[PDB]
Amino acid sequence: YLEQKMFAAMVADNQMAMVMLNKNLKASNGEEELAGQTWYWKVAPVATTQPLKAFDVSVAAEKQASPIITVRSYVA
Amino acid sequence: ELSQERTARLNELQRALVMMDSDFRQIALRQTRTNGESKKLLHWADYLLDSDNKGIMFARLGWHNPQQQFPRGEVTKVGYRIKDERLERVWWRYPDTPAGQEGVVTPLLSDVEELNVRFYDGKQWINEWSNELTLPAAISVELTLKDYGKIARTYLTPEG
Amino acid sequence: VQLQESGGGLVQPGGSLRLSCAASGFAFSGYAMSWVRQAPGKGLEWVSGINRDGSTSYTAPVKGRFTISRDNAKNILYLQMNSLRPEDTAVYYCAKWLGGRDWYDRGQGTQVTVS
Ligand SMILES: [Cl-]
Repeated sequence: YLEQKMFAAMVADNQMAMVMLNKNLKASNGEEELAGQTWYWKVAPVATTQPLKAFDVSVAAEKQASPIITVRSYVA
Repeated sequence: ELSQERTARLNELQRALVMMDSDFRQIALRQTRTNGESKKLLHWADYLLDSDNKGIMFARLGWHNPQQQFPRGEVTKVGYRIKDERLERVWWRYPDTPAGQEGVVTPLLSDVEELNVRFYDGKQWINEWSNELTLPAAISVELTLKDYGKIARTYLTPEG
Repeated sequence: VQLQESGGGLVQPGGSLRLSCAASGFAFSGYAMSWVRQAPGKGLEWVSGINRDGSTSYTAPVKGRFTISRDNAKNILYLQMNSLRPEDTAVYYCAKWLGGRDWYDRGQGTQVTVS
């Protein structure tokens, strides 16, 4: 079963890197083809308790389903 | 029984990916030479390093060298290719000389058909990298496995 | 062993000699192959190389004098050495080729001598 765990983590890492390429940091969502399967991801800004930035990258195996991994990342 | 094989397959993929992480995350800002018949930061072309398809080669910055001991980090040349449907890492330990040197070819991942790499300039993913002066903002290494198909991994480059 | 060399020995200066390399245990025809030598008092040095398609490459001090070739039927790499000088006296190794002047999976080698 841990195929899903590994591949979802890989997609999460890829999207975390893509949001790091940019500042506006809006709540986006999309799809990524990996390991012969479709993965549905969402990046969601997380307000912090201080000035000078956070976001959650989550990935799911199905379209409207609950994510199998969610990772928080800090920037700025 | 087959499940042990597939569990091992995922471990094999992780060994490969973590090896790629240690190179592509530690890309050195140094131009390397292809001593055949020129000089770039990132080398990327068909049949490079005698690959069956695409081949990549670049400079790497190593810090935790077990053999040698320079605190500031040793710069060495590294590369990737496909040979006999295996992803193979090629490593050059010593500097470039008209004598030549013994390359260290290490197979990382079995049953890999194709190697493909795309470069992110800052706004868009492109197929080549002609800029020899500066690195691309991001690099996406895509491996086409016989069993799992296309798997891709993105790497952010340090700037300089 | 994957690469075993044959046809070494002593020859009078100006003589000819044909080194051979028995390939085994891998898809020889799809590999770029090379010859590498170690003269006494020097490190290992790249001599010549042949691509999978047939294209060849030579070092200046042996060009138009040595000739690299391959037989994909029997999986054998050859090195026709002509006009052999004393400076060529070295241990000649057969190896897989990375392009440029870099090699890997080096064979055991054969001694070629002249003075
Ligand atoms: Cl390291």
